[PDB]
Amino acid sequence: GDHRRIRGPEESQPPQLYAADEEEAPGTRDPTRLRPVYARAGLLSQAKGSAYLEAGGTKVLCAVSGPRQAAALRGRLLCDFRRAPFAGRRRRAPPGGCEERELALALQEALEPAVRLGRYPRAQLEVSALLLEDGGSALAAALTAAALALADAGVEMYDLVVGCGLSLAPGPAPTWLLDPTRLEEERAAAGLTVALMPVLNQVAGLLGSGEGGLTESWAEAVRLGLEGCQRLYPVLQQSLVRAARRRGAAA
Amino acid sequence: CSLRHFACEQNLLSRPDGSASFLQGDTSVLAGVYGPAEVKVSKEIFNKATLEVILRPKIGLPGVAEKSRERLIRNTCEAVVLGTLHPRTSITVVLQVVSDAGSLLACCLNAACMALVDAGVPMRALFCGVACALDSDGTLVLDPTSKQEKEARAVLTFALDSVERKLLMSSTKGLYSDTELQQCLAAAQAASQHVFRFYRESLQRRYS
Amino acid sequence: EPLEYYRRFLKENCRPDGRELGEFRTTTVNIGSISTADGSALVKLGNTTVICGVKAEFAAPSTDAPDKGYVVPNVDLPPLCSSRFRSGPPGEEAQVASQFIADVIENSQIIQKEDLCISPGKLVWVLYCDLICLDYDGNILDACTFALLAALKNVQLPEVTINEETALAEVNLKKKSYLNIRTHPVATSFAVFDDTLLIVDPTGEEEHLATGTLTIVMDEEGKLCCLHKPGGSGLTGAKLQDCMSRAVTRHKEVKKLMDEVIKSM
Amino acid sequence: ARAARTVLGQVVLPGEELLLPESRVRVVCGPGLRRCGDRLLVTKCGRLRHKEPGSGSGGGVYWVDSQQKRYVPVKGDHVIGIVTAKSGDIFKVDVGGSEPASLSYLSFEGATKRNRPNVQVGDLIYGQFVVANKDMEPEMVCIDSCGRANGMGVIGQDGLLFKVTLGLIRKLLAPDCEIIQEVGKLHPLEIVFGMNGRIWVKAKTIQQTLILANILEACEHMTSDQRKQIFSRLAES
Amino acid sequence: VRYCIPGERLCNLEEGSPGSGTYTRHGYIFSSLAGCLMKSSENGALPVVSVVRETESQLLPDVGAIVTCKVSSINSRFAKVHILYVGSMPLKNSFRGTIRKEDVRATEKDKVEIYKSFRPGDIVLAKVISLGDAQSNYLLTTAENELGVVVAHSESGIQMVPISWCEMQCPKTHTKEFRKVARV
Amino acid sequence: ALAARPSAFASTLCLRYPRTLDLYKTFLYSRQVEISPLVAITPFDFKSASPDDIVKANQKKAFTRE
Amino acid sequence: MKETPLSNCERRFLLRAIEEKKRLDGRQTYDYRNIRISFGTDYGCCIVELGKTRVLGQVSCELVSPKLNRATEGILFFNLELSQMAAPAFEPGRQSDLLVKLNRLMERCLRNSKCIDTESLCVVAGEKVWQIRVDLHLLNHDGNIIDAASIAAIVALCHFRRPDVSVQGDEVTLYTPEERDPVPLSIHHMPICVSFAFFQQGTYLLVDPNEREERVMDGLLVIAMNKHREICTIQSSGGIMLLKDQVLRCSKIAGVKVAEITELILKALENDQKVRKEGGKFGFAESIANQRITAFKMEKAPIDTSDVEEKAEEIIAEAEPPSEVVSTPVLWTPGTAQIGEGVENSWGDLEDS
Amino acid sequence: LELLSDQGYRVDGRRAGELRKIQARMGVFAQADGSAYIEQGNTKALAVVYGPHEIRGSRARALPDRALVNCQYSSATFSTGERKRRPHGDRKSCEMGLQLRQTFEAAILTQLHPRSQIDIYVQVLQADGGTYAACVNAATLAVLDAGIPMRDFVCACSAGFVDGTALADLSHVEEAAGGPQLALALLPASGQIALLEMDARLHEDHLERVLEAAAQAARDVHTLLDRVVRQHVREASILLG
Repeated sequence: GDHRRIRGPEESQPPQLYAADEEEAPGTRDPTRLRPVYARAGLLSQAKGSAYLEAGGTKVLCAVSGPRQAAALRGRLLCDFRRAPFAGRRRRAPPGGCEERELALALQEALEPAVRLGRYPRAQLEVSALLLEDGGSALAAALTAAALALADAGVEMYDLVVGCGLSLAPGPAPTWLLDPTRLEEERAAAGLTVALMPVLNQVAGLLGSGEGGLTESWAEAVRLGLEGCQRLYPVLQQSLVRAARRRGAAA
Repeated sequence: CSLRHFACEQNLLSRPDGSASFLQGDTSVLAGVYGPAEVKVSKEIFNKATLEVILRPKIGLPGVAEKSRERLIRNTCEAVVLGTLHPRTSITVVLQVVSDAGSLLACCLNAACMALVDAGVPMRALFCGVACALDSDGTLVLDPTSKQEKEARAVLTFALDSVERKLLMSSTKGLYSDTELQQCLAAAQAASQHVFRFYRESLQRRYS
Repeated sequence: EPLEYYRRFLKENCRPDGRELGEFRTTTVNIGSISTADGSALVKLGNTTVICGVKAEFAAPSTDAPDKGYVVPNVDLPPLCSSRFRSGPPGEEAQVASQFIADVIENSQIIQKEDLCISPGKLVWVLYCDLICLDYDGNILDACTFALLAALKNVQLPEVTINEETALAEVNLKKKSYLNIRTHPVATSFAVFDDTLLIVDPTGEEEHLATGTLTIVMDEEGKLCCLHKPGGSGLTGAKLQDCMSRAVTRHKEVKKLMDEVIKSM
Repeated sequence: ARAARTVLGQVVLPGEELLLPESRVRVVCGPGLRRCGDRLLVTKCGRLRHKEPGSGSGGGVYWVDSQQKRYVPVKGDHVIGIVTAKSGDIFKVDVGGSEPASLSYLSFEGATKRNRPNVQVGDLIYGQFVVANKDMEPEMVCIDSCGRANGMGVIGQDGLLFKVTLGLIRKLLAPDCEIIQEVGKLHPLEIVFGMNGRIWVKAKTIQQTLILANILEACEHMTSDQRKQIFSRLAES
Repeated sequence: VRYCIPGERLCNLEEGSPGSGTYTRHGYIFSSLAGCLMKSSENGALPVVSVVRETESQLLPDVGAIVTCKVSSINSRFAKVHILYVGSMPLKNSFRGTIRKEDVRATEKDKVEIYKSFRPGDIVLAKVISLGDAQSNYLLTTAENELGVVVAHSESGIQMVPISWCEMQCPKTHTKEFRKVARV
Repeated sequence: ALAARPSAFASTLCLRYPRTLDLYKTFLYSRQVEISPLVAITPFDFKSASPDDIVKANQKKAFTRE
Repeated sequence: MKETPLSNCERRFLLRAIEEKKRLDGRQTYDYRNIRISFGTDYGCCIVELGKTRVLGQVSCELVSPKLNRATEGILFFNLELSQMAAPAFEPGRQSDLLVKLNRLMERCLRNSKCIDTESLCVVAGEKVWQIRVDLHLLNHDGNIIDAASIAAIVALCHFRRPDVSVQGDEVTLYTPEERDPVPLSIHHMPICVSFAFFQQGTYLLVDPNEREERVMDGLLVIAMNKHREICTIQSSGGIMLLKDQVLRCSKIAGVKVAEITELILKALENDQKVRKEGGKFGFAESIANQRITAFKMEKAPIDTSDVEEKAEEIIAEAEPPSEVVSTPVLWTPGTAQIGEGVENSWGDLEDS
Repeated sequence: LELLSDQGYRVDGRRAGELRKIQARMGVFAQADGSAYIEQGNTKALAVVYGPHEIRGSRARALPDRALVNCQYSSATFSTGERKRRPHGDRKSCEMGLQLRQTFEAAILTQLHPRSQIDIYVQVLQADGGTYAACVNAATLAVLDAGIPMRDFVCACSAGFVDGTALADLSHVEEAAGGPQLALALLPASGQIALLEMDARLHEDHLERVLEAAAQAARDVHTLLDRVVRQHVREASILLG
């Protein structure tokens, strides 16, 4: 198979497809609540800028490398999204995946509307994000963390990027929920993730697909996503304050 | 303990700068070296050269194991090659396995040493290859064969200098204690004195 | 400047880390945090952070000996842990860091593949242990090994029973067993300076300026598994005997670590 | 640890050490030797040789002589090279080393901004070096020290250029060498040697050029007397 | 004292002016970094408000800047270098450069042989003049009395000392060599 | 919008790694191991000609071209 | 790195020669460079030398399950490869437009000619059957790589010897050279390639050209034709524009030459079998020329293994024992413990809040 | 299975020395610098070329004496009965495109565009029978559409040999039967051959007859494509004025 790795069995069916325990029932909640979030900046020591984001069952680590050599008059922004194999129900192929490339592009088309590349001619920035655990809304964490990393690494941006997530209940009276989990996401019909700049009041990225076809549900999904991005901001406000207080006090 | 049949041939191929086939018993390895030549700008280093080592097996395609055994040979040649005399150039050593009968890494190191010497590369001291394989009881055997290698519980291979007989390279297979590690190191130090005599006798005869 | 500056601390006998040239960094671990994996453990070594995870699946036994369950290790070095790694296929350093662990797993005989089979010749368990480095400061092969050994002490498998007429596999997810571990191989790395100086627990800058490297792994009964010397200056029997005297204490320290963390549950 | 002046004409090996005569002397070590302390170290195989002309003075250089193919430029050697490019106002030429050399349009005899010489791409030139240190691409001029080209410049119109090892070139370029006289006794010839491992030959008949090309590469071996006369007689035909 | 995040309301356009690393919009002054709030009153009132981290891990070179470098290779008509320090501070990575045969002396003259000016292994002080092409990217210059090689290195590994404007001598073996000595 | 308290994995991932007698004895450095310069003038204070400056001021003052 | 360039004197020299119909190394137009074969010790291994080119061939078989469809045959891989040592230019991933035409030439010749009998290489159907896999390597490039590679593959395939099995009822069993004697293969015919080069727009041709003659030529014509009188492949390539009488002349030439080459190959294989059966010594070792300066022979040698016990004993005895400062583990909360200089506080809390 | 009845008729109803029906077109695309479209029998091909331009990448890979011809090959995933999707790494496309580059480096009079590239693309929409000759003819027509000078009008056709007779313009059913297939690339005015191919066994006495039948079938393709070119040029001459 692969000549750059250790070869094992040719085929391997995971025991979930043989799991004799039938799928359970998620439950119910209040759709006007947010999972408590803890944010830390400046984690890694050998990286120019890094951040680690954890909230509930989600574990994502983001690090930012500095500008390197090689729309010029402007600098590029390389991106790379990759998630840990030990995340989720099943294992994943190390070489890659179409899902990883789609989410990498959904990240790239969302963090460039914030930084001003008209200050780095002929240079380029590389951003790497890693998901240690998938326990809820993921794209609402790969955006917040990769923006926090950029802000702690001293690159010039117009504003931050704060993400959120939503999902649609499958009942006869569906209602959108805020910060869904895997028990509330694999049983859902549609999902929406928004990327809002809280001060400039401009939507940075949008993505959504599913079974909701009336153009009156998406207005609430969008505007509660905007309320989520305006309610997650203060924690990231005090996180960069503490990060800069410690970095400056370290001199 | 007794080293098995030894053989060597020099200047086989006409295209390279120096060629040397070294077969010890049934196993055999062929090697050739191109002298200091131009190097890609993206890999060049100032005040030093750059060493490239590639090994080709007979069955399959090289994988992680063969490059992991390429690192040892490159980091062994790096300690005996005076790169400072030739900066902004490249020296490459390639080893080819023709036949395998046991103790292949030692014969590859000896092939590399004889190919570098024939190719005319500045050297600080020559190096040798000796492999030990103690049996299930503790009876040491030097330069073993794959028949004895399959039953044996531990195989060790060492590379030794040609000046004060220190230790350069060490790759070990199997589990053991330190006492027989010391006794196989001493056996290797005793064994290299005949291989170095083969080097000296071969080069004294070559310039007759 | 480069060599002389460091030798000022060497002659001073206090390297810039603030260490006595014969002591290790601070070590701390956590186990049982990733709940989507069979077993996991986080190892911190004063930087040089490494995390491991174990997943168990089913696979067909090999054609030669149909009584063995595979175990496949892999070590990955993403371009975020350091700044010299570039994206693409895995590089030489991560591949060697994986072949070394595979060799340790084989020679050390820590596990026996005959303990993973359910019914001989049809299906066997397979363990996928993948290591991802979160920080590269030096002494990679020591913390990767400790992360793997710590992880293997937490993986637990469920009792599987196969029917006769149905002949399928019914997993009993309530009663979950443990794994049988025989030995405890712990590695130790030395960095040799120009021709005579040996230090313990080196750093990336020191490895950048050093002229060699040695690694030794010991069992719990004073038996050597592998003697990894990639090459360099050259050593003597006396120096190796000096290294193993320190390695015995290091092994006792590590074995006390594992013997204490597991009891605390 | 043996001593010099005792092991002359003896095959040595890398890593060996030898003692120069006692009162440190300023004799410079040659290609395959390096001076450490008050001793000499051997880095190349070969045979020790010592050359002091006629007197009890210095008068003397230590250099081993071996057999090899790869060439390293040495200042003051006659090297045949092949033009490769015409970039700018220079002439990049391939001599056989790690980097190509560099001519100039005015380096030829009587060359100016107007009467430039005709040099194409892929032509062989006879010329000498003036800078061959390991700090820059080697550079060669192609007329003379004074300025009168003594046979230098672009040579070769109806001959054959082949390649031999450095040993045969060293053997032929000797003041007590009878190879060329006897080889030219059979077939009249004219040769232009090159210290990079290249030779230009031109016999009368194409058959003779083939024979000289093949039989000159084998003259490093097959020692004279018991062997050379019979080989010459056999090839007479 | 208080720190910043790369956006917040700071001042009006009448109550001060934007400084370094800041931007303005809709009559307000907005932050663009995460450093510290410094307001240089200077003289004439209306301080030029700006935010500076004051811990530079990396900094992009500019059209005009003083940089400390390290030669990688030399050619008969140019000399590739490696930028090592941007003025004072250490640099985490290394860029590339090229010194053409017009920037050696402060006259842009003929002659000026490159070979004996910038021997490899030295450390030089130079100034950029441009953002360069894709072949040569920064186009550094040394056309000044204060620019040139500052700390050389001997043939056999000994720290060198300046001896003249054009000539250098070995201290150990008393060997003579040529450089381009810069003012201390 | 309430922020929360950390847990083990995070509080160990965020670790800052920053004479007291003698231990680890075998690993000390003492146990394991003429120059007449006649130096020239130490700097060259550039007190002398510095040709570039010469040629510039020379021609500007001279301003003759004959 | 690249290859030395070609001058404008060598082109002229080769072309005045070729016009005059005399070549450098003496051999006339319709000649081969003489051949020299050498056999390993384990079956299916040989070294052929055509002039100064070398190729190493080695056959090896292995037992797999036979895909889906074609349930009563076996598969036959091939993989040519070009070794960096063959010539300076060859580089692992920078010569990808010669490898393809070479692998193709080899595969079309060997697999479409139907000379190997892949019918009788089954054990069961739908179940395990033998999958052979030929392997050739180029060692030294001196022109005419494909003639040498073809002769090498032929000899390597005509010298292999499989394992052998017992099948009766519904039960398998696998033997070994001591339990049962290895078995030969079945080879219908022997397809052997021939190459021709054309010079100055087809006016002249030269049989078996080498690498210099290869850089002064327009295009190449290869004609693979097995024994008897049966052509099996042709592939014109390069820069050539050919006539129709010339193809026939070439076919005649290839017929004659393959006759002679098959004579040589058969004689060499017979002699080798006779040697192996007499009971003498064979192998790569007993092939090194002894009338030559670069060969030396030494029988075995106990070196002196009389002292190792004493040295090891004194070394173990003469060094400092492990020390005795034992460290203590600290417990924070089940799951995490720390050893080393430790941290001052129990854990951080409200450090910045 | 009968591939030649006693009366002499093939499976599809044509005799030994009979070609299929061709139906061409010139000037299919607008953005490109040339185009063509040919359907030889039941095989649908397509070709697009791009005129001499600046060398892409500018990695000093030019030839100071002539131009650089670069030809590719691709194939739709619905071109045969089974899907048989392939990645863009297969060695069949590279070798056929290498024979295409070989024949067009010999047919085109290339020593008139120093430091220039010629990009040739061929797309097969349905493959049934000889694909090589359909691609060669479609790219000859596309190159003519682009106005690139050439020595002659290169055309290719195949042949075979069954039961002592020589066929012409073999189909996939006849090709997948283990016979001595054979293909040329002919220049009609001189009779020269730019490329020659064959496979499977065949005695030497019938090579002259298979080659002659193939050359004759190529000369028969020449006239049919010549009338298409003449009608196109007369069309544009009529349009102009």
